[PDB]
Amino acid sequence: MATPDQKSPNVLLQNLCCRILGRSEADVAQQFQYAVRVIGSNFAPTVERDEFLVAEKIKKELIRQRREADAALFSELHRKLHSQGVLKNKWSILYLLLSLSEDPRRQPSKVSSYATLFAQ
Amino acid sequence: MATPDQKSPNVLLQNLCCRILGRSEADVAQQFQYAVRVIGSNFAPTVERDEFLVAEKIKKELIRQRREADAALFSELHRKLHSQGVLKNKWSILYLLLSLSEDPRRQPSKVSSYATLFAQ
Amino acid sequence: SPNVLLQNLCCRILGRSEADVAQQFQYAVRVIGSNFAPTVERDEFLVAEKIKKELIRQRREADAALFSELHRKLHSQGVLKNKWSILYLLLSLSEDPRRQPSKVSSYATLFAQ
Amino acid sequence: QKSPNVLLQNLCCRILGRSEADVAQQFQYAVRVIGSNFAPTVERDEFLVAEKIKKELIRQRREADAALFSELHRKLHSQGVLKNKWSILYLLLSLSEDPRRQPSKVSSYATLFAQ
Amino acid sequence: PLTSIQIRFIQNMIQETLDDFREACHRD
Amino acid sequence: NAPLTSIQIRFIQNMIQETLDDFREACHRD
Amino acid sequence: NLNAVRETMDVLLEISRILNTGLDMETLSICVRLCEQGINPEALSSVIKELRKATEALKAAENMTS
Amino acid sequence: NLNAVRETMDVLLEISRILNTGLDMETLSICVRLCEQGINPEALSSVIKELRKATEALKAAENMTS
Repeated sequence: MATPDQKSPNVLLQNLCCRILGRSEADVAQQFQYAVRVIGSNFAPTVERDEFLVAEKIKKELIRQRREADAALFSELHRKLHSQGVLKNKWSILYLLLSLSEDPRRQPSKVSSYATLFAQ
Repeated sequence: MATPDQKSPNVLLQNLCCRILGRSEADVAQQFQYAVRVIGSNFAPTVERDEFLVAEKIKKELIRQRREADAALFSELHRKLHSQGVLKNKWSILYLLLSLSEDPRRQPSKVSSYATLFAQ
Repeated sequence: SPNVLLQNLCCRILGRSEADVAQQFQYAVRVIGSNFAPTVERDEFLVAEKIKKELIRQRREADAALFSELHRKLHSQGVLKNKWSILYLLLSLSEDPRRQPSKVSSYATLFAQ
Repeated sequence: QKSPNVLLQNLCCRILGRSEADVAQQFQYAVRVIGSNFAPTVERDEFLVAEKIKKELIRQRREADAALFSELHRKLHSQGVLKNKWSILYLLLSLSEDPRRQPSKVSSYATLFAQ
Repeated sequence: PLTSIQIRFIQNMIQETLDDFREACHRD
Repeated sequence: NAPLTSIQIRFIQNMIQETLDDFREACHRD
Repeated sequence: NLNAVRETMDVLLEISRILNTGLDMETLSICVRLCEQGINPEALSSVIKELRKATEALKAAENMTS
Repeated sequence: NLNAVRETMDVLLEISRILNTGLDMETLSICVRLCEQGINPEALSSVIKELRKATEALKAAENMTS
């Protein structure tokens, strides 16, 4: 059972934290613990585990965001990815990408510096 | 007339856990504690407490899964079970069976090894 | 005091002494102390209509008429200051006799010891 | 620029009329709530929040409060001082009280847990 | 067929009811 | 293309509103 | 006033019996007094459900210990 | 800008008064400044609700102890 020397979920989470925060692994220890807690929590099943349903939802969301060109590009890229057949869990990656999509028109609600107040 | 020593629900749950895990009762102590915590938690009343309504819901769900033959078989088995009258809580057993039904069409989302982190 | 009245009510309903209901009293105090969103309906007539509809849904038309009559009597008596709240509470605590009480599995008793 | 925590503490002390020492449990509760992850507000759009407030006020037959709210919103929009109008509108909607509904005098029963 | 005006009215009413329910759930 | 009568539109709207209110109330109670 | 209170309590007891609420005259009077004093009906409903669960647990414990 | 800020604070106070929010000029000004500075409206609303609940609990305790 071909398990690529997949560095432990802890190492992967640490690399992710370091990349997102732009800080060393030693500086994200509390964030690493938070990540471990979040990852260890039982999550409800994703809304859609069907590649075609996920593609249709992505297209509808892109059209609602007036990104019709991005919807067509997404459909073409999805067709190409499905034909490539390299990914084993296409539904999971598609669901993640759909969930992570951000509307460029809606100004990012800048996380107030105030969250740091409770850390002390 | 000494009604077979139907061990208390805690002992029955422990035996069930041991059977499901394939380990001795001593090896499932943490799982037994988790089970006790779950069982002591207040659960919402089941959506449907009518045997015939539950059978109809099961048939509809099977049809939604494109299992129309399985829906008919379920309705027939439910009719037979209701007529047999051996089970005292037909609605509860039907609700349990509905909760335990699995869709053969949905490719099992292979539980990431990471879920084991919270098991400890 | 309302607290003493609630304690006496708990003791009377449970049939146990005040000392034996301490955990339930604490739970009640915690529930009451939590900030609740405003109730969906603060109108006596809307609560009465909801209670009547709920009683009718259980095919208890006689009980629905009795409830409507009791509500009319309560409204005319004018003893209750918050008629809408009491009617909403009574509707919320109403149980359908046809819907089999979800018997709290004996398993909850295992941890009581 | 007083830190938001100090400003909130001063606001609580001013509104309740009690010393910091008498509000310690309430201060801790407030700090826990503010630091706790809260679900998104019902409306985070200034125009959507304003429309929802107008609809709710009209449905409750509170036309005077709806007119006052519309005037205050017009003034806020024209003044252009606030950067996040949606947040203020959401706060005001969340704090709105129906003037016709007699303030539910907190039953003395809440005092049982205070001790 | 529901007129465009009737269709728009029904759609607006359903949207309003669903927005009110979402707002109540969020506040709760 | 018989336009939905005002009464039919009101009925459908009320039905949808009632179902959504019942769902919101059930979720709130839960 | 006393006759009105008695009539209201009798009506409430009859309503509780017809609806199978399980409330007695004293419990119903306590609930009425609490509602008149301004208790939140959602909180009151949650309290009533919790009290009924507690009463059933206490009755089961009393039957198991006897 | 100062006149605009004053007008905004007055508008917010008037809205609170029409809505019976119970906010004073200082508290309303602080809330407005926090929202303009990017404070999450849910956090601010929760803080205001908690302060009002604490004031009501303190008034109930003072009335029960008197």
